[PDB]
This record gives sequence, C-alpha cells and structure tokens, in this order.
Amino acid sequence: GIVEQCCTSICSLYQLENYCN
Amino acid sequence: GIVEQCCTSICSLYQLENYCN
Amino acid sequence: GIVEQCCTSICSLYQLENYCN
Amino acid sequence: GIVEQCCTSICSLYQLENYCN
Amino acid sequence: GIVEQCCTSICSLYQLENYCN
Amino acid sequence: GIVEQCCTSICSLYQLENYCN
Amino acid sequence: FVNQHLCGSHLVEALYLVCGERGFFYTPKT
Amino acid sequence: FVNQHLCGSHLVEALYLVCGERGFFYTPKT
Amino acid sequence: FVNQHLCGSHLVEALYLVCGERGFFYTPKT
Amino acid sequence: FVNQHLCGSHLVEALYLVCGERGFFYTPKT
Amino acid sequence: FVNQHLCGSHLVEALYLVCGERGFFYTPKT
Amino acid sequence: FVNQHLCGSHLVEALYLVCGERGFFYTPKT
Ligand SMILES: Cc1cccc(O)c1
Ligand SMILES: Cc1cccc(O)c1
Ligand SMILES: Cc1cccc(O)c1
Ligand SMILES: Cc1cccc(O)c1
Ligand SMILES: Cc1cccc(O)c1
Ligand SMILES: Cc1cccc(O)c1
Ligand SMILES: [Cl-]
Ligand code: NA
Ligand code: NA
Ligand code: NA
Ligand SMILES: [Zn+2]
Repeated sequence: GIVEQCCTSICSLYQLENYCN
Repeated sequence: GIVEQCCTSICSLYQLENYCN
Repeated sequence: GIVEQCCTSICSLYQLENYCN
Repeated sequence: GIVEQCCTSICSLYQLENYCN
Repeated sequence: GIVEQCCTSICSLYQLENYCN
Repeated sequence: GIVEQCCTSICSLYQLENYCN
Repeated sequence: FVNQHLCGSHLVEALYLVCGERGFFYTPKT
Repeated sequence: FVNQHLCGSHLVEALYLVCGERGFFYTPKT
Repeated sequence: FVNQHLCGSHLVEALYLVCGERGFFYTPKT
Repeated sequence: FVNQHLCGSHLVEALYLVCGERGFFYTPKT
Repeated sequence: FVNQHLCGSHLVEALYLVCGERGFFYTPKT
Repeated sequence: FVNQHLCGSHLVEALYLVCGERGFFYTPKT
C-alpha cells in the first residue's frame, strides 16, 4: 500500500494522487 | 460531513472516530 | 509574485512550477 | 521522558495526554 | 501570556525565549 | 549544503538563517 | 480530552492521530 | 522505531494537499 | 490535479513537493 | 542522525492538539 | 532575525526551534 | 529510506519561519 510504496522510496505528486478518492 | 461537524462546529472524540475506517 | 498568484489567487501546476529552480 | 517513551514506540493519544499541563 | 505577546502582537527573539524552560 | 549539514546534525536557528535570502 | 475546532491540516492530523492503525477517510465535499 | 509512523504523518498531509476536495482514504494496513 | 489556494506553510509544502530534486525559491516580498 | 529531533517536532505538534487550552511543558531532557 | 506574528502550530514550532535542548512551556490560557 | 526527504520537509518549514519576508532558495543538490 501507500506506506509500503512511499515510506521506502520518495513518492512524487503523480504517484501520491493515485491514492486520492 | 466532517467539516460541518468538526471544523465549523466542535466534535468530541466519539464524533471524530466516526471518520475512522 | 508567488503570493498574488498562488495564495491570493489560485495557481495551476504549471504556475507553481514557475517557482522551482 | 516523552522522547524516550514516544520516539521508540508509537504513543497513542491516551499516552500523549499524560504529558499535558 | 505568550498568545498576547507573540501571536496577537509581534515578539522578538528575546521575548520568545521568555517561554523556554 | 543544507541537507548535508542539517540532516546529519541538528541545525539551530542561527545555523539555519545562513540559508535565508 | 479537549474539545476544539479542527480544520484543514489539523483535522487530518487529528484523524491520523486518533484513528491509528484503523486509518480514516477525509471526504471534505461531504 | 517510529520513522514509519512519522512517514505516515507526512503522507496524509501530502494527500490533504494533493487530493483537495476529492478527499482520500488512508489505509495503513492496505 | 486539483487547483486551490496555497498560502504560508502549505505553499512551501507544495513547492517542496512539486519541485522535488530541482528545489525552489520562496520569495514572498515578490 | 536527526530522527529524534524530527520526532520531537511531531511530539510538540501532537501535544499542541491533544492538550489544547491546558497547554504543556516540553522537556526533552526529563 | 525576523519579527513576525506566530500563532498556533507555528508558535509551538518556533518555541521548539528556539528553545532547543532547554525545552519550553506553551500555556495559552496564560 | 525516506528520512532525508522527510528531513527536507522540516528544513523548508523551518526556513519559512526563520527567513520570513526575505525568503529563501531551497537547493537540495547544492
Ligand atoms: C510527501 C511524501 C512524504 C514522505 C514520503 C514520500 O514518499 C512522500
Ligand atoms: C504523534 C506522535 C508522533 C511521533 C511519535 C509518536 O509516538 C507519536
Ligand atoms: C529545524 C530542523 C529540522 C530538521 C533538522 C534540523 O537540523 C533542523
Ligand atoms: C494547486 C495545487 C497544484 C499542485 C498540487 C497541489 O497539491 C495543489
Ligand atoms: C477535539 C479533539 C478530539 C480529540 C483529540 C484532540 O486533540 C482534539
Ligand atoms: C518572530 C521570530 C523570532 C525568532 C525566530 C523566528 O523564526 C521568528
Ligand atoms: Cl519526520
Ligand atoms: Na483526557
Ligand atoms: Na491529477
Ligand atoms: Na539573524
Ligand atoms: Zn517529520
């Protein structure tokens, strides 16, 4: 999930907004 | 929603927990 | 500057990137 | 203290408010 | 207190340090 | 730079303002 | 516990803090 | 260690900004 | 992407987030 | 390493929210 | 140094930043 | 690891407070 993906490597804005509703 | 309850008005701990998963 | 564009008004992604190095 | 307790493990809200005045 | 000094008014560095331990 | 200096050891306020414009 | 107004970043911070491992949903449109 | 919990604090603040009005579900175990 | 007002800390957060490795300049006087 | 100092930044922001009007003493060496 | 208004989270951030190892007390009621 | 990126988030928020009106350039690779 978001913790696994984005707390291992830096998640850009484009990667983060995939988790928006 | 959460804005009218907790931001515009004041929410209790029980009210805030309504927005936990 | 950035305040009148992005704070007082609303900026797009392209507008915000004008203030990247 | 709070640094020793809460920067080793996650301190919940109930544990954090023990440090309130 | 600190609110009337530093928030409602403007505090200097010396004034803010009055609230250090 | 600032990342090298201030993410290895704690940078005080006096050290941080050397990076102001 | 204290009762106070919570908006914006502080409201999300509060949710993250209270909900813990449960997680939360922040749907401001309503 | 708390850096994962600290990381989550930045995640939800970032999601607050990026997602805006459409909001988001934060699911630490998903 | 959403379009919204960004001021103060959220504006710096947005810059740090968008600009990434490029970095940014925050000159509020103008 | 600065993660302990970074952790303290989150601690006092959390105490600001949780404690509200009753305030708090932050004592890193206590 | 700059002189500015500091309220809420920014006031606690400022205290945490300035006071360092001394720590601080944030008593908003007064 | 993201703690360096997390550290930068605190750096620019601190620079926002400390620098005030004179602003700052944030250059992660400089
Ligand atoms: C915005 C943000 C914070 C922390 C980790 C990330 O990958 C992204
Ligand atoms: C709120 C918070 C931040 C960091 C560590 C903790 O245990 C709790
Ligand atoms: C204010 C701040 C945050 C993180 C590291 C530092 O050295 C200083
Ligand atoms: C207005 C805006 C642009 C880009 C990203 C954001 O989170 C917000
Ligand atoms: C209003 C409220 C509820 C629970 C925790 C808080 O810090 C604040
Ligand atoms: C007003 C003030 C004093 C000291 C440091 C700051 O960032 C701001
Ligand atoms: Cl952190
Ligand atoms: Na309580
Ligand atoms: Na998008
Ligand atoms: Na100075
Ligand atoms: Zn952090």
